[PDB]
Amino acid sequence: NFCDITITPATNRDVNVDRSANIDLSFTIRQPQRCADAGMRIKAWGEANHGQLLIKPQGGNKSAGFTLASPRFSYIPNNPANIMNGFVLTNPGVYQLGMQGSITPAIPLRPGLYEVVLNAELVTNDNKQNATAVAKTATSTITVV
Repeated sequence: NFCDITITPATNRDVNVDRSANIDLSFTIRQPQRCADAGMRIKAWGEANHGQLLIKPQGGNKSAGFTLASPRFSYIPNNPANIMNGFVLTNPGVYQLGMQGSITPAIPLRPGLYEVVLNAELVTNDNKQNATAVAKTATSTITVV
């Protein structure tokens, strides 16, 4: 009932973009309100060098992908935590990870379609090691021309 999980609409682009300019794309991972309040931590991760969020060519490697300029992380202010266990997590009482990146002029556009994936999971209730419960997935193709 009181659990919300979502990787938000800033996923995917329109038809095509040939601009080398700031195209800010704000992605989000939401976790169960009641489970967070139950003493459980939120899990969210992406594809960056630190597994946070990354835009990389479809069929390509994340190490060849393009960095999100300056990724920012927003959340529900209350009980935070350190980025460990292979992902970003807060303390119980919080269920939010807003990962907003920007495909910037820092990369000259020309490669084919990009893929952006965000993953979600609830830990601590199930197990608190690294990966154990329901991992959600959302991948979006960004058309760069």
